[PDB]
Amino acid sequence: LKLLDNWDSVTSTFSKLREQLGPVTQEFWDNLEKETEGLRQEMSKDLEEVKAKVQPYLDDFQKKWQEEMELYRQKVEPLRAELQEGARQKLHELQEKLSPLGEEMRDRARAHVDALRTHLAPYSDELRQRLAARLEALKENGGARLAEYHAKATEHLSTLSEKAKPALEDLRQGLLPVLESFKVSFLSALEEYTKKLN
Amino acid sequence: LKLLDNWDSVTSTFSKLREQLGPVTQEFWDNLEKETEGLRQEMSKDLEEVKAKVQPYLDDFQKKWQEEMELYRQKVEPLRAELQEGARQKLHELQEKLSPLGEEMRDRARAHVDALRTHLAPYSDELRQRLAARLEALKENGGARLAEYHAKATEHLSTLSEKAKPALEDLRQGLLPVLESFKVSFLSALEEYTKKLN
Ligand SMILES: CCCCCCCC/C=C\CCCCCCCC(=O)OC[C@H](COP(=O)(O)OCC[N+](C)(C)C)OC(=O)CCCCCCC/C=C\CCCCCCCC
Ligand SMILES: CCCCCCCC/C=C\CCCCCCCC(=O)OC[C@H](COP(=O)(O)OCC[N+](C)(C)C)OC(=O)CCCCCCC/C=C\CCCCCCCC
Ligand SMILES: CCCCCCCC/C=C\CCCCCCCC(=O)OC[C@H](COP(=O)(O)OCC[N+](C)(C)C)OC(=O)CCCCCCC/C=C\CCCCCCCC
Ligand SMILES: CCCCCCCC/C=C\CCCCCCCC(=O)OC[C@H](COP(=O)(O)OCC[N+](C)(C)C)OC(=O)CCCCCCC/C=C\CCCCCCCC
Ligand SMILES: CCCCCCCC/C=C\CCCCCCCC(=O)OC[C@H](COP(=O)(O)OCC[N+](C)(C)C)OC(=O)CCCCCCC/C=C\CCCCCCCC
Ligand SMILES: CCCCCCCC/C=C\CCCCCCCC(=O)OC[C@H](COP(=O)(O)OCC[N+](C)(C)C)OC(=O)CCCCCCC/C=C\CCCCCCCC
Ligand SMILES: CCCCCCCC/C=C\CCCCCCCC(=O)OC[C@H](COP(=O)(O)OCC[N+](C)(C)C)OC(=O)CCCCCCC/C=C\CCCCCCCC
Ligand SMILES: CCCCCCCC/C=C\CCCCCCCC(=O)OC[C@H](COP(=O)(O)OCC[N+](C)(C)C)OC(=O)CCCCCCC/C=C\CCCCCCCC
Ligand SMILES: CCCCCCCC/C=C\CCCCCCCC(=O)OC[C@H](COP(=O)(O)OCC[N+](C)(C)C)OC(=O)CCCCCCC/C=C\CCCCCCCC
Ligand SMILES: CCCCCCCC/C=C\CCCCCCCC(=O)OC[C@H](COP(=O)(O)OC[C@H](N)C(=O)O)OC(=O)CCCCCCC/C=C\CCCCCCCC
Ligand SMILES: CCCCCCCC/C=C\CCCCCCCC(=O)OC[C@H](COP(=O)(O)OC[C@H](N)C(=O)O)OC(=O)CCCCCCC/C=C\CCCCCCCC
Repeated sequence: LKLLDNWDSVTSTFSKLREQLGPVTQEFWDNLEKETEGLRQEMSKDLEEVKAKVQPYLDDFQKKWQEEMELYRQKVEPLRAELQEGARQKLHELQEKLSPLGEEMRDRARAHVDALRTHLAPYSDELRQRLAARLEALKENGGARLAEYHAKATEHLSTLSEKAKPALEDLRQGLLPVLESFKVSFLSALEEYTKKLN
Repeated sequence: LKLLDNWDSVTSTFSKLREQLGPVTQEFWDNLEKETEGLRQEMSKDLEEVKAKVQPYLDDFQKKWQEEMELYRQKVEPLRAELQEGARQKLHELQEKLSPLGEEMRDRARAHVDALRTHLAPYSDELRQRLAARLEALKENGGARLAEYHAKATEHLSTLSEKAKPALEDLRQGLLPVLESFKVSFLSALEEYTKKLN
């Protein structure tokens, strides 16, 4: 009944709060209408003064922008022309290097790679010998390792049998009384929770 | 009470592990003997070849580095002067723009700033007129609201205390027997818990 009892107190509070909400909304709206009224009168200024002023305000910037664009247009031509001349010369000068020095670089790269290719020829072959040498060792040693690993695995399993059979059996035999004790304790606990919490 | 039994079986499994460790380490060391020597057989011809691999490779690389470095002096060096001259030209080009157009842009800024002096400044003063009215409304409406908030505070405090008295009274009234009831359940719970967790 505690929940329903306190529920009444909440409901009565809500009732009186709702009774207050009326005057509150009335006063709030009444005052809001005043604030909005001031803003309504302000509208004939904040929006109207700026509407009349928006003409010369935008006009000033607009005309200046026109001049700025005109000035930019009168300069964009010679500027682009100079940049064009500069680019032409600078790029032509660059091409004067990208061609001969470029080809020379390619020719040098030929010898660079050719020497590398020539060096890598016996290198790769000797690397094959290295691989074969390592492979032989790793194969012979690997075969021994596999055999050893197998023996180890066998013995590991042999000793694991002691855990799979004796240890497991012994543990299971010890778990049985544990489960029995657990079941009792669980039953007791279940009853406790049902007696005091239900 | 079967902790000793459980530990006993675990001790035996540890003993079996020790029984393994003996031969296992012995053969593992014999394995390592093959692995170390095997790796040494691979590493001997490896390191001995490294001398006859890194040296000639470094030689070829040094020659390549020397060639590349020479090419830098036959490319990067002259191009540095060309790029520097090109930069000097571009700088001149830029200076012949940053100066005249700079003064132009600076004058444009003056035109905009002076405009703002007749745009923002006066508008700010006109804004003061609006702010005066806005703040006036906020002061008037706020003053009325302040009184309303005060009255609402009393109307809220009266209702709060109106509920507080019977609420606290009933709460304490119900808390008394509820606490006693809780004591009974708490006691009976703990008393039985001690019997279960004995
Ligand atoms: C149907 C539904 C029913 C629901 C239940 C209804 C019944 C509820 C039952 C009781 C209600 C009252 C509970 C108790 C209120 C205690 C108020 C209080 O005054 O208690 C103060 C004490 C700390 O005393 P002191 O400082 O003087 O100690 C030191 C003093 N000297 C310095 C001498 C060192 O503290 C405490 O008792 C409380 C423990 C410490 C609190 C530390 C401050 C925690 C603040 C916020 C926690 C926010 C958690 C959630 C965050 C969400 C984030 C998203
Ligand atoms: C439909 C249902 C809607 C919801 C209904 C909710 C009903 C809630 C009913 C009851 C409130 C329950 C929660 C009460 C929480 C505590 C309130 C309080 O009583 O905390 C007072 C403390 C006094 O501190 P002390 O130093 O004396 O002791 C310090 C002691 N120690 C060590 C342990 C910190 O305050 C402090 O500790 C430090 C902070 C003090 C701040 C004071 C600020 C005063 C000015 C402006 C704040 C206005 C906030 C208005 C919030 C809305 C109100 C309607
Ligand atoms: C010192 C203390 C003294 C006493 C103070 C008392 C203050 C009382 C004030 C308000 C009482 C509120 C009572 C609410 C009762 C429960 C209403 C309700 O139905 O709870 C459940 C609903 C629906 O579930 P949910 O959405 O919560 O969860 C959705 C979870 N999902 C995401 C799964 C689906 O909740 C909803 O519908 C969403 C509800 C959102 C409510 C927002 C806050 C409304 C309060 C005021 C509105 C503004 C008033 C002023 C306006 C000024 C304008 C200029
Ligand atoms: C709080 C801290 C961050 C503040 C960030 C903002 C700071 C600046 C102040 C305000 C900026 C507000 C920006 C967001 C505006 C609302 C955007 C929106 O998404 O709103 C959605 C809602 C709900 O509908 P929806 O989501 O589907 O919106 C699209 C469909 N739709 C037509 C029917 C609304 O929209 C609605 O509820 C109804 C919307 C009706 C809008 C009427 C606009 C009339 C235009 C001018 C009126 C006269 C102005 C005179 C000068 C006044 C100067 C102060
Ligand atoms: C200490 C070792 C046990 C000692 C007692 C038992 C000894 C038993 C006999 C010999 C011991 C052998 C130990 C090594 C066994 C390696 C087995 C193995 O095959 O290895 C490789 C596998 C690889 O994956 P896969 O088998 O799926 O094959 C691939 C499957 N395909 C195709 C999806 C992706 O490994 C895996 O699988 C996942 C392996 C995850 C192992 C987690 C071990 C966590 C143990 C301790 C953590 C904390 C260490 C630090 C403690 C500090 C205390 C102060
Ligand atoms: C001392 C100790 C012992 C020795 C240790 C070192 C041993 C080294 C032995 C071998 C290392 C081999 C490394 C490379 C392996 C992959 C070889 C390969 O199969 O490569 C194929 C590419 C195919 O190109 P593609 O024109 O047919 O495809 C054109 C595709 N589409 C249509 C976009 C443009 O061959 C190409 O790209 C080449 C043409 C493109 C070149 C791009 C720039 C390369 C930068 C510098 C030159 C480096 C030269 C030396 C090798 C550097 C390898 C990073
Ligand atoms: C023996 C050792 C000799 C070393 C010689 C070094 C200097 C070599 C000079 C010239 C010849 C070698 C040039 C090597 C670099 C360019 C290689 C190249 O031809 O690449 C071509 C690719 C083409 O891509 P795509 O757009 O056609 O396809 C995009 C879409 N997809 C992925 C799927 C294809 O990429 C591109 O063309 C974009 C290339 C952008 C420029 C890259 C320049 C890289 C060169 C040096 C950078 C070094 C940085 C060092 C930082 C650490 C310093 C301590
Ligand atoms: C690709 C190959 C290109 C080769 C040619 C490259 C040419 C350009 C290379 C370098 C030019 C300088 C780059 C910046 C170096 C900053 C160094 C530094 O350590 O500077 C610290 C100052 C500390 O100032 P403070 O107030 O503590 O002390 C009072 C002022 N003090 C420092 C000088 C006593 O830092 C400050 O002053 C912060 C304010 C700095 C204002 C600088 C205004 C310069 C004039 C116009 C602005 C231009 C902006 C361009 C933006 C990028 C456009 C693409
Ligand atoms: C409908 C409701 C109407 C108004 C009801 C007012 C009474 C409310 C009644 C009970 C409590 C309401 C809820 C109060 C919540 C308090 C939370 C709090 O915990 O507050 C204290 C903590 C202290 O933090 P601290 O000491 O570690 O740091 C201090 C940093 N430092 C020095 C800037 C001082 O504040 C902080 O944590 C950081 C934030 C501190 C904010 C302080 C704001 C002070 C502003 C005005 C004070 C007005 C006092 C008179 C009010 C009369 C109302 C009628
Ligand atoms: C960590 C990664 C950094 C990446 C940087 C990328 C941009 C590099 C920019 C320009 C090119 C490099 C320009 C390097 C200019 C170096 C100028 C210079 O004096 O550097 C001095 C440092 C000294 O290091 P220390 O550790 O000895 O001392 C540090 C000192 N105490 C401190 O307070 O830090 O050593 C160094 O900084 C580097 C020493 C290099 C030695 C070999 C120099 C060899 C010279 C040329 C190389 C030719 C290669 C040709 C072949 C190319 C491939 C084909
Ligand atoms: C009347 C009860 C009726 C039944 C009730 C059943 C439900 C009970 C549920 C809750 C009630 C208890 C609620 C207890 C709440 C405890 C809250 C608490 O104290 O938090 C702090 C403690 C602090 O421990 P400590 O001081 O050791 O650690 C300090 C820390 N190292 C440091 O640097 O300062 O944290 C710890 O102690 C954690 C480690 C503890 C180690 C020792 C743990 C010791 C545990 C048992 C002791 C041995 C029992 C042997 C068997 C007895 C029965 C046969």
